[PDB]
Amino acid sequence: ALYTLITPAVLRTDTEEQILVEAHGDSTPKQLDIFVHDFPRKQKTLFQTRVDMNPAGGMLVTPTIEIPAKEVSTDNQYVVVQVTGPQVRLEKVVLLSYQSSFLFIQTDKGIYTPGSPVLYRVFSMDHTVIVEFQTPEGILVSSNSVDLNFFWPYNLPDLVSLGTWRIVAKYEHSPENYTAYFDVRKYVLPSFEVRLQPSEKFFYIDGNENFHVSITARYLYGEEVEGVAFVLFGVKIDDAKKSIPDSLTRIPIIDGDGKATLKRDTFRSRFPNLNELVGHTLYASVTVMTESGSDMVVTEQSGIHIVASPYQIHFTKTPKYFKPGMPYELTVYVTNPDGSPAAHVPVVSEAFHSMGTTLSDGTAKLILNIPLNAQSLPITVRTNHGDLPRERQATKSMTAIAYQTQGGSGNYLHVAITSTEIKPGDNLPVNFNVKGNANSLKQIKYFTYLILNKGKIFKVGRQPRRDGQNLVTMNLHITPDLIPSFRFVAYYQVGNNEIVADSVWVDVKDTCMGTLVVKGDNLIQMPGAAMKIKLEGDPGARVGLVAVDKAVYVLNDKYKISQAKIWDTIEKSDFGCTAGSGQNNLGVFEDAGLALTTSTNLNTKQRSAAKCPQ
Amino acid sequence: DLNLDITIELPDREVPIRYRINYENALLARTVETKLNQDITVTASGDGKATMTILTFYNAQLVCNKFHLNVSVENIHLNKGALMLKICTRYLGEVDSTMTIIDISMLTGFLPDAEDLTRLSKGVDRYISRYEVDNNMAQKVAVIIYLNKVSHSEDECLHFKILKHFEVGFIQPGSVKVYSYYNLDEKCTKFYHPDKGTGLLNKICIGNVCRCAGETCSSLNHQERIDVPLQIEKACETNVDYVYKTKLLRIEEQDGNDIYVMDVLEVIKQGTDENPRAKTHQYISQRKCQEALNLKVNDDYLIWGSRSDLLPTKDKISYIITKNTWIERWPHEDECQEEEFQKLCDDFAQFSYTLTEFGCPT
Amino acid sequence: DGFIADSDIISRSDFPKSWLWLTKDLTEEPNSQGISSKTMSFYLRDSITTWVVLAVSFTPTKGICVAEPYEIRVMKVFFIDLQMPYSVVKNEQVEIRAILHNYVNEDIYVRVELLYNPAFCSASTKGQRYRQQFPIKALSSRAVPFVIVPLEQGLHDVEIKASVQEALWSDGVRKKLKVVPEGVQKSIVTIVKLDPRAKGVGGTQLEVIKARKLDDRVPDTEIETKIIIQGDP
Amino acid sequence: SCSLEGVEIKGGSFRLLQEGQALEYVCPSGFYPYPVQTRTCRSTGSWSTLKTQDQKTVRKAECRAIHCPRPHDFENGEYWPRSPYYNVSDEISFHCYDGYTLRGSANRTCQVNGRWSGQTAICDNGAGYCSNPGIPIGTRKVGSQYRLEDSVTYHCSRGLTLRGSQRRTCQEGGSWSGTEPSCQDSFMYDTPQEVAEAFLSSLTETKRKIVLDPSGSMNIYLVLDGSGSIGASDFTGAKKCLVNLIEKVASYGVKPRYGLVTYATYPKIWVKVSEADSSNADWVTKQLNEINYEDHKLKSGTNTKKALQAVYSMMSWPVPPEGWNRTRHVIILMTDGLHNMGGDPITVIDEIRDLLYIGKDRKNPREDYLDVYVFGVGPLVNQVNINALASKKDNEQHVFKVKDMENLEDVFYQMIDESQSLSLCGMVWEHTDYHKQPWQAKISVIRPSCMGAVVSEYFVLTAAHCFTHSIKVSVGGEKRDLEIEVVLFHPNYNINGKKEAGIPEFYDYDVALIKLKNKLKYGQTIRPICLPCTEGTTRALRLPPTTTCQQQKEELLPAQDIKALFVSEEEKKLTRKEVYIKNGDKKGSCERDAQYAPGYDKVKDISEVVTPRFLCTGGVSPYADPNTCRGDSGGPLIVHKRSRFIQVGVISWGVVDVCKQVPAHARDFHINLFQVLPWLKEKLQDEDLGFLA
Ligand SMILES: *[C@@H]1O[C@H](CO)[C@@H](O[C@@H]2O[C@H](CO)[C@@H](O)[C@H](O)[C@H]2NC(C)=O)[C@H](O)[C@H]1NC(C)=O
Ligand SMILES: *C1O[C@H](CO)[C@@H](O)[C@H](O)[C@H]1NC(C)=O
Ligand SMILES: *[C@@H]1O[C@H](CO)[C@@H](O)[C@H](O)[C@H]1NC(C)=O
Ligand SMILES: *[C@@H]1O[C@H](CO)[C@@H](O)[C@H](O)[C@H]1NC(C)=O
Ligand SMILES: [K+]
Ligand SMILES: [Mg+2]
Ligand SMILES: [Mg+2]
Repeated sequence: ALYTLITPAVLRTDTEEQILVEAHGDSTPKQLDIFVHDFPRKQKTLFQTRVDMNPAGGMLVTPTIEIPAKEVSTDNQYVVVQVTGPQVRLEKVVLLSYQSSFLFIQTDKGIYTPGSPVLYRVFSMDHTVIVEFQTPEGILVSSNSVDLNFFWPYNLPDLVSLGTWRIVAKYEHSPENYTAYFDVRKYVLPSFEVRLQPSEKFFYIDGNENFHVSITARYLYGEEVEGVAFVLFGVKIDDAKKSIPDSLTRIPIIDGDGKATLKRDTFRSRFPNLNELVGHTLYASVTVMTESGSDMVVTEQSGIHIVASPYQIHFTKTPKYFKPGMPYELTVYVTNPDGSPAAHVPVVSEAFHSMGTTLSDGTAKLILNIPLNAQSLPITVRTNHGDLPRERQATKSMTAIAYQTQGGSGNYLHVAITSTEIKPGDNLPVNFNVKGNANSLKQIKYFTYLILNKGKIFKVGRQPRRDGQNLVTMNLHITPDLIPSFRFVAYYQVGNNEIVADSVWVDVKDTCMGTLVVKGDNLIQMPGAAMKIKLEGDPGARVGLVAVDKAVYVLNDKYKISQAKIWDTIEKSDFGCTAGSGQNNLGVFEDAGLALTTSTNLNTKQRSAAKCPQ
Repeated sequence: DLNLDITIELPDREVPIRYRINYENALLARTVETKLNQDITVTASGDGKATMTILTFYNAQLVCNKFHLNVSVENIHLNKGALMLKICTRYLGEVDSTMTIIDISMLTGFLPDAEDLTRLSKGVDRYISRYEVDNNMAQKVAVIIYLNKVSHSEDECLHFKILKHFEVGFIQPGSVKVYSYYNLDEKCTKFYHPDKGTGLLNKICIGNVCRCAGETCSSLNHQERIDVPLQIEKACETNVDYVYKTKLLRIEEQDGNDIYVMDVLEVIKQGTDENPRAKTHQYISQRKCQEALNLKVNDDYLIWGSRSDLLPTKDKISYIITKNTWIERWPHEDECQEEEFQKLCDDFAQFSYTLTEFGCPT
Repeated sequence: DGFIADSDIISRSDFPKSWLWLTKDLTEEPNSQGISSKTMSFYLRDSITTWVVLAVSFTPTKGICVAEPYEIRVMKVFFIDLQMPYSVVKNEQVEIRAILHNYVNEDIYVRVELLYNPAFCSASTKGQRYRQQFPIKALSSRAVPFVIVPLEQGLHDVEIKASVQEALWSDGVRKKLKVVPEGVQKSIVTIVKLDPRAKGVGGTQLEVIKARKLDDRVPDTEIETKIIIQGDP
Repeated sequence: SCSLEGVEIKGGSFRLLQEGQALEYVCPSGFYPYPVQTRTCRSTGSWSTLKTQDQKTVRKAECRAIHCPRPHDFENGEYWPRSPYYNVSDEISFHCYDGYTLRGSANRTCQVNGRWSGQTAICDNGAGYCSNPGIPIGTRKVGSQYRLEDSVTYHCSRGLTLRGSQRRTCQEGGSWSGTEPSCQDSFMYDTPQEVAEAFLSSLTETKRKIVLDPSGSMNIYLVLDGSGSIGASDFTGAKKCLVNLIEKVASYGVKPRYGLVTYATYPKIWVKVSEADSSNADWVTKQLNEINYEDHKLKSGTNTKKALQAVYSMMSWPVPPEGWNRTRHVIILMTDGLHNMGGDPITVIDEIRDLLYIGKDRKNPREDYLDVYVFGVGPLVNQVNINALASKKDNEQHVFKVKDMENLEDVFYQMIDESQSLSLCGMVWEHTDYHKQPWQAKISVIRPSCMGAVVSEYFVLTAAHCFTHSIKVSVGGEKRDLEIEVVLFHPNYNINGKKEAGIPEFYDYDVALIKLKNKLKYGQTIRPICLPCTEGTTRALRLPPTTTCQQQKEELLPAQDIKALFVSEEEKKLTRKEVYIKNGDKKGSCERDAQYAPGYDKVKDISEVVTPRFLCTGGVSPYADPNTCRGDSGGPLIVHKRSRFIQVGVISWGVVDVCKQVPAHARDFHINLFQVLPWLKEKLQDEDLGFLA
């Protein structure tokens, strides 16, 4: 009686896409045909299979579809996913993406001299591809289809444009891409490195404190540098740097160490008007010369935010909708001004008399009890750090809105995860909680749930519900497949007519999904020495290697590949746009990155773009 | 749509280069390179448009840009072989240059006088980094003086003694650099040396081609008798290209070099130059070697040398005098009657006779 | 005399900014915990520095893994450190400032020599290397200036060698000096618009670019012409 | 003459030559005299001072270890291992970075002539207009761009000399101008095999043919340094070489016109291309046999330029003759490169290139019309100078320096042998594996592996202890295993002869002949090896038809330590192993190690198990010898002489089974074929081998 089709709200070409087809209130076995056609003309059948839906399977099927990029090329593209069978005809138009997976470029260095080869690899998270080089002026100078097994070095000419070059890797027809950068400069490697340590990671916009940078200068072979440093402070306003000329200071570097100081008085004389500072950063340019004058290194301490508080409160990890008469889980996210998580910070919502202290991931979950009658929910949170005056505490407000029930039924679903700092290997209790009409609720026999990861449906399941149980608990085993995060979407249906849905966004500890370690003896070596290292990793791993002079990083360290860049890039591409729940049943699917259609014509609205709004 | 056929014909190769430019590859710039400067013929057929840029790179005839700098070094008396180093500098901008640096390297084997350096390091406007002292010498071969500023209106001068730490065969020039915090771009450097007005190593340039002239001087060979077999062997080393008897016609000067103009009187051993007697030969030396070479106009010389020492002088034969060059005074015809030169003359005649008649021995 | 024989001093010369750009396959049998190891042998290059070995792996089910950097620290107790300028100009005298490091906790007497290279005018000659001898205190450094005039355009080795009296310690360094022609590098820029429809005959456009007018040019210096074609959108 | 005070060399010896006006240092194998090998007597009664290449004076001569050049750089790849210096027999291997492809030899071995085996390893991404020229080991390259008209320059570490091209330019045709450079040290030299192959391959096109224009012509100019520096012995050796070269050239059926010039202070022209007889090989050969070293005794300087001007004068014309632009010119120059009169000879080369219009028209460079080959002769060769005169052509060699004159002669002996039929005994042309040992036979007998040598179309010689339809024999490295007809054991053989004396195996007369059922077909991989006291071996050693058996024995097996070799199979690969036969003062101690062999513990006097039939190798004196494996038993013990391979023994038994850290008593024993000649002569009487006695 109720037939439903759920897909990702965006489908990728050339990759396994699970979809979910269900029959509720129907225990008759069926052969279902699954089609995918190009939209709107349906010129061709992009994909086709057939599935068996039977009682033994909960009258639920999860066919995998796959859309070949080569069948649907040429310039937003859509496809229509169609399910047909006895008494069954569902159809859904879905946005297509040409980004079949996530690509990442590794180059051998971040900086090159004229007349030298740029060596690069392209990695894909799931194993074709176009690679392009552009000059600093933005001119395309190389364009090649590459096999992900063999890459062609780009040989820089001797008469070559200086500045920041780009390598771009993309699937053909994809407006998305991965861009990496490298500098081309006339440089020689310095013989030593300069490390900078600010007195604080921030600078109070209206504070009284001075600011210091401690300088450590060490030769790359490990010994201390003696010399002199010239330090100039300034404020970076967007792109332009406005220096504080009277802050220019010359200080001795003795036994590798020195300390430069910006006096508050000097700062104020130059920047008396607080308005000019809001949103901007302090920087310190540090130029170190060895005592003999044989060598010099120029680096900069940047990104010292000029702020009124050491913390920031964010609500980006908490749902903007609540269920009246059910406890609302408020996830508070506190960061430092640079956006790293702030651990061990007390927070409080005074109006609710709720307190918590953030964990290593910077989050604290507070439970707010919500009266049955509330339709709007103003919330204000502030830090409550014992060492700060109230004026330095960070604060932030939001308003959550009540989930609108289908037809005013008053039926709700709330999925609760109490666990924190979740890591692969963990066993996570998931609570299904229902609220509403007694006669409606007795009709509930099961919850359907989907685990969404990196834009896909990763797993679908059924959770039984014995009548009487307004609380039903399930164990979820966390595997490396759920890194860097996942969504838990769930719903029940009543009377083959009403769908009630919820979802939660669950962060997972970011690590490699597998394992890779380089082990050595850690002894100091002589030039030309015989080395042995062990590479430890997963069976069948293909390992790309490189050895880089640490001196290279002294000149440039901004562009290197890393795991955090990998996970961050993936998160920025999430098809779901919110931290959970929704304005109504359809809102829950849409906001989580799912499309829904039903035999009763309950349909999620068309999605604008693959990219979640700013 | 866009559909361009491009043909490039270069003289440096028979097979022209051909591109098609269409919508699909329009963004891609195509480059061709030639090391010549010759006519280029380009053809374009079809629908689209393109921009062709021809870049010709070359070196054109054209540092101490933002500072003036004078350096001199002098002898002084200490009662030692002490020297006095003097440095004057001024900034060429419109205000004083902040955080200026005077960067000094010592002559080989010299170190700063410790008392003078300490005297210099005083003042609320300067800084000189830490140095140990031994035997009244600051243990720094490179000495940096940091100034809070240098004047743009008037020269700022300083001086200090440098003392001999150790001896060497030859003393390399020292140098002084000046730059400042906001002008670390500045290439401003002068050399100094107790025996050279400008601290420059001796070289000899013909246009843009320079040769190292050596810091050591060659000297006229003198021998009261010639061991003829031995002399023959020396003349017959594979690196000895020619052996001549010459007369010195003139001594000319230019760019601190002596040009000894030689007429080749006799080819004793024929070298690479096929007709040396036809053209006059310039033998070039630094004036530092004047005294030691002690050549006299109208005197005759035995000269042999290496082909390596030929200079790229157009329309004259010129050699650099080097340690491979053998020069010896050849007594005049009338001198051959004095008992002073009698037997030496016999030796020269026998040397000449053996070589011209029989050649080298091996 | 009390010093290491020159021929017994093998100069360091291999100073790459990056190397070991290779790929290995974890072909070996997983241990009890699913982990397969691979022992890998190689030799270090010549730099006295810290190397960072970076590994990035991929397996079909585990996606991409970037490993933590592994540092290799390289050192000698006595060595030459030679910072070279990016380039120098032909015929212009310049000073090269080597640093000698004594990381031995005792006073030493050393010999340092600059090798002869016909491409330079220096204190060294074909017959005689420029040699100095001087003390260095325990655990200290000493600047050792060398004055040279580059006589030839291109890349030419500077080589310095040093040893300690009545001890085994020695080091040599050979590094490339980049020598550019005199004068200044200029570019003559000629822009030609290809547009056969508007400029051609029968849809064909023929352009002849004549040899460029130069010869304010330094004699015998190289010339390079780049012909760049860019289609218009 | 010169006093011998303080001439001695640490670690070696010296020998005076040319009656005391020159001395030669002698160093143990694996070593070389530093800084020079030969000194000359000065006028002052003092020996020429010891000078390094940098012309830096050395105070003491000493025998130093041979090392192959260290890599100074290797682009787009890694090599293993990295050492301060590389010892003889050391191996180095190369590996490319990702995205680059390896050309040349991935694995290279350091050889006793100071050279690395194989071809330069290059890691190339094939992006250039031209390929990546590479970095021969020991050189440094400047220039990493490989576009049309780009150049790269090479240099060697001062102390060594650059052979080949110091600069190479990428040409329109896709190749690099000039020829690949290498680094030459004082002790380095070309093997005679390498030179024969390089020269003949350069001169001909491949059987082989000399190539000329349609209706074409060829001029060969033989130019021989007869100055004082050369010496009478090398001069006469150089003559013989030229005589043999004339024969070789004649085999190709072309009729070159010859020029024949010897020179010292002045050139003496013996044959001019303009003479009627100049294309007459027997005439030219006759004149060549006329030349006397005394002819330049009086005026004995070295004016190489003037010699070359005599070649130029033979090429020049009074307008140019019909078909002048059609003739191909080959200059064969033999000199020590120590010219001392007339200046730089290279200027004549340029004049000749001008005359022949070579390298003037880029549309027709005409480089094919001139080849200059230079062979270093004399006691002291100046490499830079001989290289300067020699043609520089891509993938060809035009300049050669061998160890000594005997080796130079071997070059030309091998060339003459190259033409002849396959039945020519003990002859190998070094172009596989059986290509390198075509005499080698594998013998398999099946019972509920030995080696042998082919000695004729019917016969394979092996060891008798290998035996007792069972016996299969394979050659040429073929799956095909041949049927035998009968095995003839030496009649005096008896392995159980001394059984009752407590000696279980007695190896005396341990030789057997296998007669095949069918005749062998000789080919690239199947050839016979020379036997002692035959016509073939008299001819292999270049001796007269009057040479006696005793004279062969004195030549092949002197009472000394004798360099020899055997062939071992290591992993389906044949490989040559260098050993020393202890036939002199070490013979006794080599033999006595027999009493440590298994089974021989009861032996009281080693003459009971080591007889006069045995030759002995192995052990550590004079050098550490490799040992035979069980598989190698029955195989040939070979002496390599005048470019030929002569079997002197059959591998019989060893003291220690070492199939390293091998013990000093590990000797191998072989049956001396000179000791079983009557059986050999008798059994092989009908094989056309031509035995003496
Ligand atoms: C060639 O032989 C020498 C030994 O004469 C090897 O010497 C190495 O380097 C020095 C000795 O000069 C030692 O400190 C090393 O320990 C030696 N090698 C070892 C044992 O690791 C030299 O390595 C050899 N070259 C090779 C084998 O490639
Ligand atoms: C530099 O020039 C000034 C003149 O402007 C002169 O007086 C002074 O002596 C010079 N300084 C030196 C050579 O040290
Ligand atoms: C790659 O993606 C971004 C989108 O703005 C940008 O760098 C650029 O437009 C793209 N590059 C391509 C598609 O070549
Ligand atoms: C190089 O040597 C190794 C063994 O050390 C061998 O496995 C490899 O096949 C060799 N490469 C060749 C012979 O090309
Ligand atoms: K700074
Ligand atoms: Mg995470
Ligand atoms: Mg001679």
